Amino acid sequence: MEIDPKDLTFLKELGTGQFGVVKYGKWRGQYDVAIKMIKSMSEDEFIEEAKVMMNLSHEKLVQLYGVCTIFIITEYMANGCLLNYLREFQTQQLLEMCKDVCEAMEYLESKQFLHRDLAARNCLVNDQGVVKVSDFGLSRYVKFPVRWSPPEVLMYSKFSSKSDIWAFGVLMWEIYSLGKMPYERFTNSETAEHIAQGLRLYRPHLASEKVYTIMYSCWHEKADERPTFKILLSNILDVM
Amino acid sequence: MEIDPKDLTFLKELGTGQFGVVKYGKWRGQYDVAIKMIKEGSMSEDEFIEEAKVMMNLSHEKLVQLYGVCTKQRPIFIITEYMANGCLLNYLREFQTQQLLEMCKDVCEAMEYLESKQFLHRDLAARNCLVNDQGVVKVSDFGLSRYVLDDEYTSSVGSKFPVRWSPPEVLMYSKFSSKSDIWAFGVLMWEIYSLGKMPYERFTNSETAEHIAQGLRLYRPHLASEKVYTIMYSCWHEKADERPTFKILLSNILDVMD
Ligand SMILES: CC(C)(O)c1ccc2c(c1)[nH]c1c(C(N)=O)ccc(-c3cccc(-n4cnc5ccccc5c4=O)c3F)c12
Ligand SMILES: CC(C)(O)c1ccc2c(c1)[nH]c1c(C(N)=O)ccc(-c3cccc(-n4cnc5ccccc5c4=O)c3F)c12
Repeated sequence: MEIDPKDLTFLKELGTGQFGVVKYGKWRGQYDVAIKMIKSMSEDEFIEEAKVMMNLSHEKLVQLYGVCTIFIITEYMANGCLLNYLREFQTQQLLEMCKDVCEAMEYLESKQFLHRDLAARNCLVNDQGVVKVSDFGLSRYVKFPVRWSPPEVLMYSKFSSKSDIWAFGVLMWEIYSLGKMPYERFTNSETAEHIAQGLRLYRPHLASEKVYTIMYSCWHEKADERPTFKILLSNILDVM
Repeated sequence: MEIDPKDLTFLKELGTGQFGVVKYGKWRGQYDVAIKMIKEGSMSEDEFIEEAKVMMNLSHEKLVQLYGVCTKQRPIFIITEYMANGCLLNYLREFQTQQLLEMCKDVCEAMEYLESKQFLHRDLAARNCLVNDQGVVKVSDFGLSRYVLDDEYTSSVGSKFPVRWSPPEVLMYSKFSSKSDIWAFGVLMWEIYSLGKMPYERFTNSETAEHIAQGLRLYRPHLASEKVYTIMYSCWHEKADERPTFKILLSNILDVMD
């Protein structure tokens, strides 16, 4: 659980996010790790949920290795952000990326754990091109995420497994559009108002009819009519 | 430099550019503004934000004024002076020869100012010039192309690169200078005097570079007199050093009007 900082080396800077800088390093002189040096956070509240997060273990989830309490030590993902990877592929590889994320989300759904900010910017890519979900449940300890939010979140702040489903459909669109920003011609407030009245993302060029039916199923105005991640995974597996 | 988005209203869409949708709006409930949304992923934002400090201080009556930026949330916005007659190219296509020379003068005065501040436009063309309610032409989006992430816009061989407004040193070597803006200005004068024809119509982007490499140039528009053509043609010298400066061009334009 607790890692001693004397067992970490702080090498190349990888990038900057909401909580600060993330660096590449070595743990115990041998393992590649990403060290999130938190500047910005309700730390006491995070430290209590970190045990629950340590126990979330799935091959398509970026693994938390430990904490320095502050630093969050995680699995190193050599191809960085999915959004960067998509902007810098065969249709079969794009569906595999959706599958990877869906498997991670079906696991979080099975553990009653909400991501709360699912988007391609929170997905990472390893040296083998496997996509994994990162920063799950971290936003609770902190306008642009309006573009990944269903109407019940925008109007009522009602977060559930069905609000992560909506975000997942937008993520599938981000994958199939090769990293376009969703709702390119609308501001954050306009997105919010226009999706509540029926605006949905268009079908990307690279998405087949069956692929669009799966992402579109995520955007039902009624949360109860949206599928679950078990159903989405099954549908993705049937298409490939 | 920072504008709180609570002080902006985002009204009609004007069009779409390289970075995204441009909207008309109001600032502090009273001032007309253009709000240029920068789609996330389309710009090198950190480098733009540092040059915005320099762009705030570029102030001239024939330059579309930068009023501020909204960078605390994505997508970021660039707030500028509102130009009610929109694009010069649209204005030309929808005039006495004296008014055409006055439009060249307006642009030349803005460019003489950017030249005096060592600031390169990098994408001068009638599509980047705007027209206000009084018919005054102003230069917009100066220095913004340096922050575009799409290589199709940025490389001299790219499909969206402005080859038709570029001198040979830009096309061959990516050498931008005050003299590459001078070349673009001559093409802009031709766009004005031809009433908004696309330069080198019936030439693809790569056939245009070859035409330039053979020492060929845009023909004289029939609305252009001999003296007007000598001014635009002076901008297209194969040698950058032999091209005039904007002070000289302005002086020549002022002499032709007299
Ligand atoms: C070596 C490489 C490929 O340059 C790279 C780059 C970043 C990272 C990287 C490798 N590996 C990780 C890991 C990890 N666990 O290994 C965790 C977080 C980050 C990371 C940290 C901050 C910001 C982003 N970030 C966020 N949004 C973006 C939207 C568009 C384009 C890039 C980014 C973009 O790098 C990050 F990805 C990175
Ligand atoms: C109300 C009116 C006259 O319809 C109008 C229209 C556009 C604009 C406008 C007013 N005012 C501005 C301002 C500003 N600062 O006020 C800045 C940018 C744009 C603008 C934004 C995107 C694309 C173009 N654009 C680009 N190239 C063209 C080639 C041919 C014909 C039209 C266009 C053509 O509108 C734009 F002009 C506009």
